[PDB]
Amino acid sequence: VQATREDKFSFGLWTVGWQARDAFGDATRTALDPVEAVHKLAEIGAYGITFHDDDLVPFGSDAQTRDGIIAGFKKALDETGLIVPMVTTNLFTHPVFKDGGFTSNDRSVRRYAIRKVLRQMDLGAELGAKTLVLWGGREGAEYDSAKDVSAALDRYREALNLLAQYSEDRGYGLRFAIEPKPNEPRGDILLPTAGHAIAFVQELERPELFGINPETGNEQMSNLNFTQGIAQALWHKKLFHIDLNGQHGPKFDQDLVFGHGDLLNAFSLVDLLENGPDGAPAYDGPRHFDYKPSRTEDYDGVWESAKANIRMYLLLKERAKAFRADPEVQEALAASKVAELKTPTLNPGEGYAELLADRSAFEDYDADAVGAKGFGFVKLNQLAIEHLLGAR
Amino acid sequence: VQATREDKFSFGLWTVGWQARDAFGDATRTALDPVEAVHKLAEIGAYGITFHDDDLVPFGSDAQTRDGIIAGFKKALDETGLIVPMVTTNLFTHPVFKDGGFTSNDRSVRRYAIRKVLRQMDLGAELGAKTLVLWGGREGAEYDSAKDVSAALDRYREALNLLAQYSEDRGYGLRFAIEPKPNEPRGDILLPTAGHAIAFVQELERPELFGINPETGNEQMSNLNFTQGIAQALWHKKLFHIDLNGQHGPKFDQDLVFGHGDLLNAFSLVDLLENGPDGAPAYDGPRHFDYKPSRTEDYDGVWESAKANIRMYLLLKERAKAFRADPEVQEALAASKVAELKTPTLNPGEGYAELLADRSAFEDYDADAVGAKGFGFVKLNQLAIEHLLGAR
Amino acid sequence: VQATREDKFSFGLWTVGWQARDAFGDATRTALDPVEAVHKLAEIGAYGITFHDDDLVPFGSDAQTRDGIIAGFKKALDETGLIVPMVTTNLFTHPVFKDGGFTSNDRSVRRYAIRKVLRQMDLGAELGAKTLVLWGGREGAEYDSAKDVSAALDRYREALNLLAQYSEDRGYGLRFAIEPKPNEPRGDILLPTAGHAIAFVQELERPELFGINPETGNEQMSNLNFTQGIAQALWHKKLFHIDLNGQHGPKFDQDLVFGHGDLLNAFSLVDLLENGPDGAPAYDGPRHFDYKPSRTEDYDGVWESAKANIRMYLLLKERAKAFRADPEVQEALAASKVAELKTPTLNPGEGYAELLADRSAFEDYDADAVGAKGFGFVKLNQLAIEHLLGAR
Amino acid sequence: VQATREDKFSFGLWTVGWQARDAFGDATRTALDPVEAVHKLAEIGAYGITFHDDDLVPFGSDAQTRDGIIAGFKKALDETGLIVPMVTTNLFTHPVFKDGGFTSNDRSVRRYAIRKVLRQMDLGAELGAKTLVLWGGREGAEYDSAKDVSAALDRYREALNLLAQYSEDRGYGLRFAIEPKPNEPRGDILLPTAGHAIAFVQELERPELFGINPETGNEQMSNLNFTQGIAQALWHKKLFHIDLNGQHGPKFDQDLVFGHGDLLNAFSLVDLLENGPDGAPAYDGPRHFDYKPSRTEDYDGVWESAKANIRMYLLLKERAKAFRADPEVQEALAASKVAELKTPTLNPGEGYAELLADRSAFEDYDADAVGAKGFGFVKLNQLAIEHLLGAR
Repeated sequence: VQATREDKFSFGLWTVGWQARDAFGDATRTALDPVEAVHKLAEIGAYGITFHDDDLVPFGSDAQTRDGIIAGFKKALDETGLIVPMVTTNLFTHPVFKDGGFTSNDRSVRRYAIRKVLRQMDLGAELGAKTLVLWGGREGAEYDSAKDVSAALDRYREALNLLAQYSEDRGYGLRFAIEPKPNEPRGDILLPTAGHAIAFVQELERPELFGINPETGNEQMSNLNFTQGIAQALWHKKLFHIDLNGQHGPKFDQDLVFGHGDLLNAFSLVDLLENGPDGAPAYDGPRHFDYKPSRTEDYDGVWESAKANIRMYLLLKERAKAFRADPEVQEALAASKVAELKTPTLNPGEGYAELLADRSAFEDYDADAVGAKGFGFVKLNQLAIEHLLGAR
Repeated sequence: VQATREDKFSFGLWTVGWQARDAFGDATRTALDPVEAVHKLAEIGAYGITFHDDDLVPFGSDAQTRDGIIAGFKKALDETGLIVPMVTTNLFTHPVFKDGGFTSNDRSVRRYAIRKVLRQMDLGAELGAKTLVLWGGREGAEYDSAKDVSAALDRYREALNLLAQYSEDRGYGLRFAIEPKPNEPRGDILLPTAGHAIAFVQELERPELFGINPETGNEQMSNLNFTQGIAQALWHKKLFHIDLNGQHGPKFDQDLVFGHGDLLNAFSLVDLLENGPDGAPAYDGPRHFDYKPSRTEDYDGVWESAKANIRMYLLLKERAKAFRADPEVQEALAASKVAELKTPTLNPGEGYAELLADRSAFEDYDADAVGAKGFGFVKLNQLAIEHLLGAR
Repeated sequence: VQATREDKFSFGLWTVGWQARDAFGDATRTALDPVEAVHKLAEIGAYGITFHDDDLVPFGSDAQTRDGIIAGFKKALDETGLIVPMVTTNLFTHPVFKDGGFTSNDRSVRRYAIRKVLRQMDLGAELGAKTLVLWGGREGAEYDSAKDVSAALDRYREALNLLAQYSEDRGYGLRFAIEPKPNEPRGDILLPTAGHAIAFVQELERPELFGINPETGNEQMSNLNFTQGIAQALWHKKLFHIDLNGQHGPKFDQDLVFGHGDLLNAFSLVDLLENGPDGAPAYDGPRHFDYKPSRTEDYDGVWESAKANIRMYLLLKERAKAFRADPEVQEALAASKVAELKTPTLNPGEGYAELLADRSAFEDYDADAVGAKGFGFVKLNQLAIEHLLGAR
Repeated sequence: VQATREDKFSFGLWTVGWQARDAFGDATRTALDPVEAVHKLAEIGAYGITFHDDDLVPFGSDAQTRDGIIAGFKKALDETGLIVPMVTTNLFTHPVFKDGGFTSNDRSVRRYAIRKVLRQMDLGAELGAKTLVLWGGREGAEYDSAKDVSAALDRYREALNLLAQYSEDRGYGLRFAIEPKPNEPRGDILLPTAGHAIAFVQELERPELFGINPETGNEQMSNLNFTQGIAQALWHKKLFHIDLNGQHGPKFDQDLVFGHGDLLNAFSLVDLLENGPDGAPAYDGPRHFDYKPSRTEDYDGVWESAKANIRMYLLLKERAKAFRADPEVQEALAASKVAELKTPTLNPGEGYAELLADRSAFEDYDADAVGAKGFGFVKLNQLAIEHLLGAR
């Protein structure tokens, strides 16, 4: 197939730009020029590009240089037609953030982190970004006695309340997406799962401005079901953005191409995002790839890997649709009673009083006869997989 | 040390009563009489007992049978002075619940599940229970296409709203605690972590009546930090109850005695619960042990294991107290700046305008100098362990 | 694609016959009759059936009874043309085995464990079985001080040496396949991975007679690469049998249909076993499915799930073949230097003296230049996945 | 407690010397001078130091520089009395090793990797090192089709056989210790566990010169029982060296201080190594710490953490000793029949025929009566923890 701008494939500058310096070895690739990145991505089908402040403008650049870079960057976007759907801030690389940005034990670091983000909010607003992604990679601890979690949640809230205030007053119209991750680089990161992140956002001052940006690999690092967590996020209406990549369970963060880790879960995820209610997708934001071309690769492997993300999503999309359109699948869904879950448990107007009065729901209920009937889930799963293998 | 009623140690009838039939073998113990369990627990210092409907009254008992069991039960409670602080319903054993209780794809099962629960609420209210724990062990899936999560969450919510209604109408004054679990017995369970359950609870009709009942091993099954998720539950004010046990990371549910799994996390958990703000505990509900005496033990090992739970908690509490009263630990805490997180990041009355104006927060911030200061976290962790080891 | 006797699909009596009684619920299916199972399996294309002693002949059947069952069984075999490639012994269900069979702390259980196996050996011999699978599910511990590992290995060895002695004296011609598992039912099981089992076997008296029976799911419970461990087993020539099934990382043992868990690894595994050395398979034994039909299924679901196992294998085989025959794959394999690994590092007749004299292997070696060339591994991976999805 | 040279505590130069540049941030500490490291370690009680070739001599130093550095290092050891018990080679940092050293698909890289190691073997021999540790960190893959595991194992073997040939011919008398790791930095590493490494070594030409160097966190990254694994290594007599550190289950490689991760396992481990047969340790080599001072620390934090390792080991030893010495433990050990596993299952000269003729081992055996006696394991376990906690 071919990607269109309507597919909304976006990529971070730090993805195809990863030089491949890992925890145990030096970079295997030279630095990628941002203008070139814009051009290359435009060519493979991306509709947008994203970046951390520090990906674009080197940490500690004078005003002149910074200005210079931005203006060149704006031209490339101009020329190519790419947009900046989201921007983010680096609060994890510099040594000053070793104990965190917003929740550093050190108060002067917290104040500096806020300043660094306000500044990226301005650049973001100016480039037309709609979302501010917040990844607290250094928020957490290696040792339990070293971090007061309650105080850290207070300080986290205190910094987000301010960012919302500022954006609303400046009229930027940004939405904020918190990105949860269980560990790496901290032994334990605060807001470890999509769940913890949604519960937190609900405690903010203007909760309607906050949602989450879950990443496939992050939830899998804890062995959780990504598709199911995204279905919960959509139920809550907090799916503000999504980071797509691959991972092979609980181990270091692999950042593989989307669908190169848990293939069965990548299939069910594409199905959930696209075969939404009223035919239409359940999710309309950017399909953003936050992955890394393997360290064994050169620049050709880099563009190859960029294209693989797109091809994986589109091949899966194609099979998810065929799946839903199959009459045999339709028959299996019916036998499994998948849609019966959508009909309320109670008849319209029934409350506990009427339920209590229904002998058929308890006193005369034959739990044994009901318990003997199978749901046909295995057959239903086998049909999904045969669709994924292109065997039907 | 010795447990007092003020310690509020409680046990489920199903813990000391587990006959040890596992997934690969037959029971190794004969059944425990509930009256005998009441007497034995009182004797080791428990203040309360809890139970699933089916633990006390065999599934399908006629009303005469059920009434007799209940009356002998109440007499035992009376005579020993033990109370019933929480009650729960078995929605996982019978074959009828193979696809869940409240979220089974089968509508009639959903209606029966609610009636089973209503009946237990009446019995709980008559025994004086203040909490109803809800463990949706069968709510979930083994295959992604078998379960519509969104419909499932709608059905879950629909059942819970009715229960709150009935309780409030009957004046039962119950609080509801959802217990999260990532998997086992379903491949993937809905509301997998304390975070997911808290975010869900926030969407109910009367959220104030709902909180969570997190279990030590449950979060460890996902390799998450239990103390840190409890800290967040406390921040939201949703810690309605707690299940204490041991686990060795991601593997089947072990249900070891509390402290026999991740000792260091057990230590920091006891510190958090008891050394709360204002001298006083941060949590005041029951300290409930939801564990299982190992399959290798006989009834002597069963009572030894019940006593081990209480001993473990009291020993850790003693060491947590000494930890905080150490002037050396206090000095390490000050050097690591733990308490400085409790100080707002913004000055009183400062807003973004004033922050933007503070050049010390950015323009004149020496990131590099701050970045080089150590936090002394290792040293702090070392003192903590020396206290646990009784080396200090 | 249809199954042939040449495909060698075998199933354990206990897979399709699993009543779905789990750690938290009652059985949802009635007992399956063995003659019936033989007939049904013959029908779906299985070439063979396997069983634990206790799956066929109920624990404690008198000789008359036992004798009667075997005769019926043999007749069913006869009629369908099904063979018994392997037999095993249940050393895990009965309470006497709660601390192990061969390595129980109790000397009398150890003695009984050996007698139980000798007896099963005679029956296997009688039915023509070639392999004796030994799954030490109860060998291990929940607490480190409870089991002397060293002594346990001595006793595991002592027992196996005796079995081989007996087999050899009697002329049975059996091969012994140890089955590794990291945990469940025990907190930790002795010989936890394929590696630990191979290393152990190398220490017995007649090692040539011993190998392993690795199970997909068991390696995945530790997050290990199953394909990669099978490659190493093949390298040692110790792959005596294989148990195929599915799993979703580290959590309780799921026993899904082969390919329903880690699909990508299921693909690379079939490629490994079938696209062997000549053109021929690298593995010639039974393709044994050790799975469980999900608890939500009735007998229709059971037969569906049996068929699904065969279907997944044949579908993956078909795509593995196509992958290797693609000229584009050939090209990608050439660019990745896969085959270059098969060429010895040293030239024929070269030793350390010659290597040390080669200035080009070090002194004049341009590591920087070599380190800049890509291996093109992502692209190769992408072609593999496209073959899997029937996209090529 | 005080460390003595008889304690044999060693530290890698790369441990205390780790500049804290992780996968997400820049170094937070300046470079440590080898000579200074030697003086500091000597001072905290270490008896020896280890290093990777590239830790002491910057990759690419001329012989003049190289020589100068060796000379000074040699002086420092001289003055302090420290020895170099082990040396290793860096076959993972430089980009040339992106696909491995010994198993790179590129033949030239393989030749180069051997030369790099021969050279390090020379320096090791000159400094009196007895063990060459081989950590194949880059041997493995991210994708299944990229690496022929069989070919890889052949090439790993080819390289190792040459190394033993050389050492034996030069009369260096070195022992080779393969260090297993499941993942990080490759998606999956060859020889993922202590078990796989032991099985592989048994296939070399001179197997008696080869053993393993297992690392605490490496086995815990797969959620394996480190103590049980060491016990097996000891049974095989392949425990040639050991790397001690801490980890919190399956997540990135943390490298915490020894005992700061799974504390209960750290305890059973010291008990295993120290309370060997007849009072004497079961292990005689270096007690080597391969850990990292947390990124949040400064040089103060660094020295602290170095001492914490010694401290932890000595506190644990002390409690392990007391545990075993407690007549109450002694009594619980007896009741749990731990030592009964040491008695052969078979009587002296007893074979299959005498066992088959013994009615008490089967025919007349009361499995039900034996199946009901408890092992008293929870109680023994609770006694161990109370010793650890200093409460006994």
